[PDB]
Amino acid sequence: QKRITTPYMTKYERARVLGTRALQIAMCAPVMVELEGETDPLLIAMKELKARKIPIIIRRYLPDGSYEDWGVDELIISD
Amino acid sequence: WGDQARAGVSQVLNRLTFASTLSHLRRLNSPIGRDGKLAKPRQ
Amino acid sequence: MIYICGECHTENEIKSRDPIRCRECGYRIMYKKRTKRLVVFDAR
Amino acid sequence: DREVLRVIFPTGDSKVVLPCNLLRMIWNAQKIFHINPRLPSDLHPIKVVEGVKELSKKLVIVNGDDPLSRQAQENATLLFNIHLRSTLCSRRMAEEFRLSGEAFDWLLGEIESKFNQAIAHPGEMVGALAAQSLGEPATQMTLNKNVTLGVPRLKELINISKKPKTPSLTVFLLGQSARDAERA
Amino acid sequence: SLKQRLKGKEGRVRGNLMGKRVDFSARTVITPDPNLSIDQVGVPRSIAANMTFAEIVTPFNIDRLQELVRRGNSQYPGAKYIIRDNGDRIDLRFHPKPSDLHLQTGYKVERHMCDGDIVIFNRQPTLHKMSMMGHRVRILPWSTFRLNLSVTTPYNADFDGDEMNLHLPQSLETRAEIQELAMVPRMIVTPQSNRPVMGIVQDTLTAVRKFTKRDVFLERGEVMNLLMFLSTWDGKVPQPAILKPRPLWTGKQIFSLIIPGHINCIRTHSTHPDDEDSGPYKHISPGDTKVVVENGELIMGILCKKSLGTSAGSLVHISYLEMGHDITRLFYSNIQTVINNWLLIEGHTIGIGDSIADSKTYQDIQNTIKKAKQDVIEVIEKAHNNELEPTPGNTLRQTFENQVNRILNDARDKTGSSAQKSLSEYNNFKSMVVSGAKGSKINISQVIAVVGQQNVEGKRIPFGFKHRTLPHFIKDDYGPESRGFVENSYLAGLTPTEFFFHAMGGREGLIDTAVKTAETGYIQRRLIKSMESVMVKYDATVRNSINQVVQLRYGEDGLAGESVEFQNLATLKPSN
Amino acid sequence: MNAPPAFESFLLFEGEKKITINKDTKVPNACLFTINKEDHTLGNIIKSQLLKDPQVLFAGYKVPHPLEHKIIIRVQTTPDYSPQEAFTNAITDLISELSLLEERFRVAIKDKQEG
Amino acid sequence: TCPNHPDAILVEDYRAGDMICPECGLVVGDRVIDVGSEWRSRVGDSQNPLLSDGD
Amino acid sequence: NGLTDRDLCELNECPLDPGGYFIINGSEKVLIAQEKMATNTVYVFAKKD
Amino acid sequence: THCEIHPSMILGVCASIIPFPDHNQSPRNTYQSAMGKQAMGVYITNFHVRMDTLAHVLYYPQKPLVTTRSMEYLRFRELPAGINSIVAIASYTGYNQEDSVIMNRSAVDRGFFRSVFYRSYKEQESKKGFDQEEVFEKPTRETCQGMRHAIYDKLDDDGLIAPGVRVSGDDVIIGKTVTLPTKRDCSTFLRTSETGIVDQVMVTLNQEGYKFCKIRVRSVRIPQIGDKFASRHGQKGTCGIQYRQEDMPFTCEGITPDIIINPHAIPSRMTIGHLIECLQGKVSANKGEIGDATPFNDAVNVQKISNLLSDYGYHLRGNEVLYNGFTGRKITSQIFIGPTYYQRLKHMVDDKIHSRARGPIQILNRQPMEGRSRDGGLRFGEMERDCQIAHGAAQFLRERLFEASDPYQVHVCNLCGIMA
Amino acid sequence: PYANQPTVRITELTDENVKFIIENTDLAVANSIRRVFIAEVPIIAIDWVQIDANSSVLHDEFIAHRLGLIPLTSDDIVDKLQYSRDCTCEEFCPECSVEFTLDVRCNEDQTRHVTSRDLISNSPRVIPVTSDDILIVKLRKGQELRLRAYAKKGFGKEHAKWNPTAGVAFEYDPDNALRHTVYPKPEEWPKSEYSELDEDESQAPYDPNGKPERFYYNVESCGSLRPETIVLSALSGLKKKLSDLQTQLSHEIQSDV
Amino acid sequence: MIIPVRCFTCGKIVGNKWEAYLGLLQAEYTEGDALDALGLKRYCCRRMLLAHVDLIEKLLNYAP
Amino acid sequence: VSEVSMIRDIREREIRIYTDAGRICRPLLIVEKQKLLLKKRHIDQLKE
RNA sequence: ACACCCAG
Ligand SMILES: [Mg+2]
Ligand SMILES: [Zn+2]
Ligand SMILES: [Zn+2]
Ligand SMILES: [Zn+2]
Ligand SMILES: [Zn+2]
Repeated sequence: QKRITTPYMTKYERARVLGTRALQIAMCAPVMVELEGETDPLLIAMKELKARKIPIIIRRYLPDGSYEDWGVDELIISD
Repeated sequence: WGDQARAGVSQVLNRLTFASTLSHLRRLNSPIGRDGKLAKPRQ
Repeated sequence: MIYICGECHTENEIKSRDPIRCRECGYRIMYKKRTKRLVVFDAR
Repeated sequence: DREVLRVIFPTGDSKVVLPCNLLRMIWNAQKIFHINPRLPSDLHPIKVVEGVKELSKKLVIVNGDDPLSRQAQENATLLFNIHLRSTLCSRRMAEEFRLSGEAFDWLLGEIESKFNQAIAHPGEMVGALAAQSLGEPATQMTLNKNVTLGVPRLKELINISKKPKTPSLTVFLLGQSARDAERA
Repeated sequence: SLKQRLKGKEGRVRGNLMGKRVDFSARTVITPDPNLSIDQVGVPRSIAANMTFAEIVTPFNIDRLQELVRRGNSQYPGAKYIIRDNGDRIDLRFHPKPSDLHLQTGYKVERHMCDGDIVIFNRQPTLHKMSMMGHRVRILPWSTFRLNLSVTTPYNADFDGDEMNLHLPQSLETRAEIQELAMVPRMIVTPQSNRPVMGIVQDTLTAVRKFTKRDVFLERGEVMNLLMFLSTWDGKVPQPAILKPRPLWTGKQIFSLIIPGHINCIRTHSTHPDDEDSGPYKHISPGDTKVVVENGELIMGILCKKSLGTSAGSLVHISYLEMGHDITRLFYSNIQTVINNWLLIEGHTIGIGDSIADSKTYQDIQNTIKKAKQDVIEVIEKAHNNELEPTPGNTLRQTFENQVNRILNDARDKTGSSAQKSLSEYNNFKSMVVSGAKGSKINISQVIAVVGQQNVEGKRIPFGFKHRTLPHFIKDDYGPESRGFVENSYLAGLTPTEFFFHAMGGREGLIDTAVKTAETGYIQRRLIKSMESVMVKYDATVRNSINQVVQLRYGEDGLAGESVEFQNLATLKPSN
Repeated sequence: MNAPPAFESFLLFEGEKKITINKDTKVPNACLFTINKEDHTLGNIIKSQLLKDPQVLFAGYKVPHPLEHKIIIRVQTTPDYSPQEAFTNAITDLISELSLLEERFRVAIKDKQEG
Repeated sequence: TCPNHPDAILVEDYRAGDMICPECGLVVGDRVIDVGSEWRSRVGDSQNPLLSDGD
Repeated sequence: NGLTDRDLCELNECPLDPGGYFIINGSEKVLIAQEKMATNTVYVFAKKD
Repeated sequence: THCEIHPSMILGVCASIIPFPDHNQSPRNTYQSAMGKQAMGVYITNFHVRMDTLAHVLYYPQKPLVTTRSMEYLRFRELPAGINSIVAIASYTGYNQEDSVIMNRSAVDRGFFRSVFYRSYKEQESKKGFDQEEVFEKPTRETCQGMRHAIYDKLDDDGLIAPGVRVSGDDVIIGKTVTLPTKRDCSTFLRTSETGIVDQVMVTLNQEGYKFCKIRVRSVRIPQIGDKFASRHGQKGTCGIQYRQEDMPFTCEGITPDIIINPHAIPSRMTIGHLIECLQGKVSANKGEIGDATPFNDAVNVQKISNLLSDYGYHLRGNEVLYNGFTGRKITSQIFIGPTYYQRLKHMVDDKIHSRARGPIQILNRQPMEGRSRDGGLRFGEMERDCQIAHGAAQFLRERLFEASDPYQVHVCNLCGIMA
Repeated sequence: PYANQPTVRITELTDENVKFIIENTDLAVANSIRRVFIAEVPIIAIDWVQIDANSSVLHDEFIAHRLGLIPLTSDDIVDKLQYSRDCTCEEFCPECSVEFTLDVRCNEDQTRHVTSRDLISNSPRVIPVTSDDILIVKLRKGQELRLRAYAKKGFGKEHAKWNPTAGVAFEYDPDNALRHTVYPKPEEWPKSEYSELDEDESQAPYDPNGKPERFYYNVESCGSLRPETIVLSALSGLKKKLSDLQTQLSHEIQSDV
Repeated sequence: MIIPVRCFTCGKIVGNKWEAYLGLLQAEYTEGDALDALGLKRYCCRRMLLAHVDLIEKLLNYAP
Repeated sequence: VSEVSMIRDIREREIRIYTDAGRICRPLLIVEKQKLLLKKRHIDQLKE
């Protein structure tokens, strides 16, 4: 509640979330979406992002010090 | 040249092409510092 | 270990500790001969 | 709308920079819906007015219901809502563009999607982006009434040199001295 | 001392902390390769076999990484190291038995760089954002890096022995950053001036001017050879523009298949007459110069740098803003592949016959130079005797220099316009100027008619001797020949006095190139280290490092410069 | 250093395959014939012989990279004619053309040398 | 130095910049450090070795 | 000095070699002509500072 | 009072070899005079005796077909640098774009611009020292304690490699043992790549009186992709592609050009003298004498050379009808083709290619070393750190400047902030 | 069954070159025959050079380069020998290669020209074609060049030393009747030697329903195979490549059933 | 250094024609007719003999 | 000696004769009464 | 350290 930041997902949050998810899945994390034969963890993480199933909460830091906890499934995907 | 006065006067001869050897033997070098941004003696 | 003199082009048979010195003409430039193993050169 | 732009633009230079290309995505709506400009349309002019009013409320730059926030929101998207009301007016849509009801609904949705995609993303280092963009076209001018203009002018302008090289004024005449060479 | 270690360019702070030598980097000479995409880069086999990318072993790729380990560091592609879970590293050029070559989950295999790998490709004066762009690795066997021709403009790289660095990301997080932030398709449109920084250059731009002319027609076999290089092709041969006498396709039909989606754009050719926009043939073009693309199909118009180049609102800019980065990437490759392979048939060249003018043009040029010389002699005679009235604002000598320079510049412009008037449509100097690929209208004037007045330090050739430019002239000679005007052209050959004056303007251009670069590089450094910490925060207020508001919204509107275009306000110009 | 051996342009060692047929899903009855270790010498004649066939709709060849040694021939035929049969008929007509051309050349040598 | 085979001498791979033992291929220690000068000066002339070591 | 082309070839020295360079430690060293301001001459300059 | 002997005497040595210098833009003449000092050829006639540390010798140096009258005086006739090349200025398949050269592979296989690269490795033994002894001897793994990853088998018992033995990267050619204060091993090694055959091995007594040695390593540098080629008018470029003779375009009489350059390299530079040389070369090769390209010869203009070329069955403007090498179709435009003098420059792609995964680090900075000579790493300079900030990629910027350059850990107190 | 019927007419047949005309043929077939002349006709050239002693002023692997470019006659041998990579011997055998031995020592004061007559081959009918002669190296008194060389079988794709063709000229439609090339000023361009136009005329009129039909060849050999043997081996070589492609295609069609 | 065995452009044999070319020039022939008598019709072979310098004559003056 | 340069500055009434090393000279022909002093007898002697 | 030199 009381969220004032942009609901859209910026290009920099798309870079870090996909980077963190690809590193996690390569470390034998449970894949959250059914796969049709993908092996490269980047392509798996893209499939997780397009299916809105990435278990990552983005914490955005406002300048005054307060922070807002946004889950990736709650943001509009720019792609 | 002393014994800090001058430096880089004697060079190893650029023995790569006969045109390069002749060009190196007939070379003139100016004493203006290459860190000077002036352009009056370069034109 | 035989060397070719730079002036007279004669063998010298210099050992490991023998100073560089021609036995015939007295010259101090030596060239090693080509090795006995044969190297294949492609014609390309 | 017109009187505000007369204050903002005194020189009449109407070539401005705005995110959504209104004159082109209208042409997109004509071609994707196969709109015939000869036949009369079926688009209600009051539906245009309510559509533009709803679209203007749906594009937010300064978010908040505060009166200070609402004033900043109106001023931030002022020039875009000038262009949106001018291009999507009832007269031009009924005479020149001739968009239909379904084409107008697609156009309003696509403007909102394009404007929200053009918002500056938080976290972007615009300071380093600006000075790269302001120093890259500093390698494409020639150095030195004569006037300092180029790299020496740029070097002087960002140093704030207390003694210039060629200082100058541009004095304008107010009364009859402007129209007469004798009093000038 | 300690201070000398910490200050200046080679010190500890600027030379070892703000910038430092890195691993997993390669450098070699660049060569063109138009058969790649814009996001693809060619990498030599020895470079790819030397430096590795660490891949974490997972059950998804347990079999593939096991095969790469078994190949070893002797058969590309292969592996160089096995980083264990406990931190031990096993080199593969020294261990013959397979006791420790078995891979389990959690291991890291440093496999060689293969196809589809992501790298950062960088040109060494890194001026703007589009100089650290990310490419995809394609292995092509020779010793050079290969770039597509459309990425040469943002790098400012010619292929004359330029050499550029290739940085390879190591962790999977950095590969994803390069893939979603700094790839080639995502950096087509710069935020500097909201125009595509890329475009079509040189041979592809000159031939697409030839390919979209009205008179070009392709046979049946030529079309299906051209369509083989179309990546986004639907697979259906379009209906020919001519059916019954012989099946012929115009060049605009093939480019209509190249243009993606259903975009709309109206541009103008470089040779568009001014009166055509108000004449009777406004929407039908006699010179075929009004470029319009409607519903993704080229209808009329001849394409040039004003429609396919870096200009704002061009056909590439419309393609990026409508379709996306990936489709525009295919748009760049499909233009370059189809046009170049048609250019194998049409051909393009330049020669002496492209510089020769007929006898009427040479007589007209010589008459204008002789009249201009007589005009300058008249001015000097009117200025020697006290008969020249000084213009207000300047002395008599600067008034005389302004009058002489005005006559000589009008002489160059008149002889320039006379030379390009008598250029045929088959002339190849005109063929690469109206397309804007390389050269300009002043270059044709210098080749054919006259080199023109040549200036050093703004003014004309100074009196380096005692009141003489050269010993071959008389004292106090303010005529055109003595003070630097070159009445000859490059084709006719310069006289020895004019050759020496040409070596002066050429030298002065080179001195300006070296001095400006050393100054602008310091201007660039100072301009950005003052504001490198300025960042748009999450409340959309532009703030610096110490959290002080610089702007309440970025650019006073909150919109980034990538997705903004030049438009026209319709309620500012008309009267009440 | 990175110089490939000169014989990699026309040998197939352990691992490659001379010809592969891939069906094209864009249009019905189309095949993408991928031929390895060849060049424009065979790509040009096959494209031209397929073009003379009045019942073949599309026939074109490309080389993806001159530094590689792969050509790609795409053949699209009428729905009552297999593209693989079109390629076989194009090769067979070219062999019968060249064998007759060789026999007619050999006769003309004998006629020229005899007087 | 190698854990499994301490007796074997370590071969140096200056191109790859690490210490490798030649039996099991395990990389021991850390990255090799060049003892030469980094440039191509912040050091002085050496003491003359035949002259006695003074100051 | 003053040697024919045949005598120069017998000395394993190129006849086309122009000379003009010293040989120090086996490296060919050339003296570049340094340029100085001309001496003994009165000069007037225009220092705008 | 005085008269000039000839106006073409105002030029220097390297600027006197330019044919028709007055038809070129002045920056192009300056660029060629820089490159004329870098052209590869027989630099001296006693190169087989001299042992230089760098030495480039071209196989077939030809005198220019279009020469200047000062070339008889600079001895460019006797010791040329470059080969007359059939150059067609055509816009071919796309590999000559942006100042590049499409080069005939079958020409290169026949000796076109192929040159050797002589490199010398001096080394001397230092008998001085109160304890150290430095002796040429073949090293042994049992005694020496300073070896690294290389093969000590190509040496002889003296300590020198024999001539006629191939060498590669990280190879030993000097058996060099120095006694420890038993003996540690430091020796001279071949640089990265630099494969070749040892030409001759030379041992003397140097000026210091010590035993001296010099090995000249000879390698053939066939022209390949990336070799820098320049004409005599500042038209620098790199070899974009190597097509065989059947793939290059051919004249109707069967002449396939050795070099194809961009038509787009001409107009922004206005190297019209390059066009005149390429048209004078056709007249010189057909009529039979070496042409004249004196800088200020008023008796030689374009129209006179054009009229001479029309008497030999060619087009008077130098164009010819080239056929496409792939499909055999006529090229619709008519390509301007003729003999032009080209030079190969020492700037070669095998001397410049450099890569580094992980290597030696500095003694002071613990950062990768400087330059390919010691297997260094490329500098991620201030301008590059700057651009990654504008991209917004923070982890990649952290990976470059912290993880891939010099990662380190320190222990810090919490009361004070001093290293613990 | 849609193969056109080509006819051959030969105008000039000399020892060094052949001129022939091919009619009723596509452009691509005539172009493919032209590039087979350069790259797909096998001959015998020296490829494996082993130098025992070389005291000449020319280094060893420049002598090997000049030896490989020397053309060896293979008018009836190149068909008999198979490729060295497809043979059964471990390195080289007389059934798949020929051996050349060179042994020249200069003892006379005059300059000894090591020409191609000094290449002694064990095979009596594989000799240098000039046996003036092709110069290899000039020897001063006291300089010795002794080497042995092997010659393989290869074609022009691998190297230019295996190229029998020395300047094939391919020309079609010399009157520009098809407007495949467009002259800016047609009156300037000289008429081709095969042109059949009047002196006042300079360019044939446009032919709408025309295709390239008549081709002119000027195949010239540098030695090695004779002019007539080059074309006869080329049309067999292109037929062998097409027969090999047909065998592999029928194999893959049978595989995918 | 020495005359090439093959012409760079077309591949015609010019290695056997250098000695005959010097013999014709010594017998008071112009360079145009000397090249035409040797059978070089194309200008690519003509430039191979015309532009060649014989550096092997100067190389042989030094003792081996 | 021929390398000695003598310069007359008439507008200042100064005569400067320079003899020291470092001066840079080039040869020129001599023209008197609009005629070269290099007659044909010098070229024929130089041609042999 | 210095010279020379490549690219813009
Ligand atoms: Mg460049
Ligand atoms: Zn001796
Ligand atoms: Zn503490
Ligand atoms: Zn065998
Ligand atoms: Zn030739």
